[PDB]
Amino acid sequence: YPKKGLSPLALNTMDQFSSRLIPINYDQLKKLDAGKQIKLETTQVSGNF
Amino acid sequence: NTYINGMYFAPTQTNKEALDYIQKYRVEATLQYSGFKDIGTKDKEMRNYLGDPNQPKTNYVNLRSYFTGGENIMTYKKLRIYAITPDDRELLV
Amino acid sequence: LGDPNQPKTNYVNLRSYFTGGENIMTYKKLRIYAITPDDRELLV
Repeated sequence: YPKKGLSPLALNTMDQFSSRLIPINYDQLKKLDAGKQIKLETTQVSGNF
Repeated sequence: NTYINGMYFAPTQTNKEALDYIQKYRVEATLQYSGFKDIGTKDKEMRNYLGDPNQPKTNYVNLRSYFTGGENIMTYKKLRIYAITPDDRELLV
Repeated sequence: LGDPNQPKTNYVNLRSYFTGGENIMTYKKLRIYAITPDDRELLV
């Protein structure tokens, strides 16, 4: 999801009703500025059948 | 006397990706009292080259924010690299 | 020309290129990149 020929999906929000973009304070910004990279993990997935 | 504050290091050329590859530099320089002490390692900083507001961002070595008490002078110094596994050397005088 | 009542035109910000110094009143060339090919506009 999506299919093979389309661009990926974008996530930037954290509410239930999407406002309030995700923040980062000053030390994490300066660590991100110095060439580091963050890692993304998954934990669980809920769905239907 | 002229003391050095920092090193606006490796200006943006037409062919450089290696400045996006390093994260740490390691300094050895001569302070004003008890010269040629070993200093520690830090992370690099990104600033505008020569302070121009219309100019790209290069590396920078903020030499004031290290384990010193005093200044630096125009004498013997070495500037080494932390590539991601090994060590390497880049600047000498 | 910096007029606040004048339409918006092109601009070539020559300070934000791969220089260290200045430019002078001598030989120069200034070229388009059209969408596929190359092309030339200005010469002194």
